[PDB]
Amino acid sequence: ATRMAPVIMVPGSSASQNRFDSLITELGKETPKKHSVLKLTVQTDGTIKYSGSIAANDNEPFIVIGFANNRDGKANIDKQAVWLNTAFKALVKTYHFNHFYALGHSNGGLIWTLFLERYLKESPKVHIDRLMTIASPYNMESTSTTAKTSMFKELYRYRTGLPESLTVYSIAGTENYTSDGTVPYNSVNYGKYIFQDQVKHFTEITVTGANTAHSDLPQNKQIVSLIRQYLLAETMPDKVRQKNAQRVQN
Ligand code: NA
Ligand code: NA
Repeated sequence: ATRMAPVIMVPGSSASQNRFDSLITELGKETPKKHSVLKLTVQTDGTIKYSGSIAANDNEPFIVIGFANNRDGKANIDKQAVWLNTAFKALVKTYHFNHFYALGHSNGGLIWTLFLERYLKESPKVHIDRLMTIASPYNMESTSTTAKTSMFKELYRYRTGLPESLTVYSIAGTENYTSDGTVPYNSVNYGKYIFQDQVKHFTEITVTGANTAHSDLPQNKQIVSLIRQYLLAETMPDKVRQKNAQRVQN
């Protein structure tokens, strides 16, 4: 197992961009370690623009991968999963890491999922250890508990491609309306049909307000606290750990 293990982060559509950027800034400030930040933007023809960089001795760089076409809907998500694989392959051709962690915000969680089910096997020496998704709409904009969107049909159909040794955290709020931008709780909850019994551990966590596009301070602090505790596996103060533990729903 290599010394570098990057945390690769994939955001959602532009409505949820402010929250994403706020999360990264705050995650950098709250983590005692300096994590270097490299940003890739995949263009609509598949070429890549780069911003920032990885320090040569940083064991845990943050790599943001987003897309010029970051719009909603299955047609776009199917392309973003190909673009993610394009960027991922460019990264494994530059840097030697054989383990990584993934953060997917909003549609980013669906993009990551589809990539993991279908495309990660193309870099067979590189393994994912942990995935956290934040308010990812596994059943798109549906408020149904029984109807399956085309999006969810594709994620469920390929769920057996997921890596069996993966640990997955899915953060959801309790908001069950669509007014923009927000995803319904009933759609985020379809995550468990994809993950349970396909991966080593699946953990649902509630953060109130996490389903809304427009963030606020108190919700971002909780989210950064969880990313640190569960995605980064950082040792946390005892009362913080215990309180985050009580946010787990299963
Ligand atoms: Na830091
Ligand atoms: Na394409």
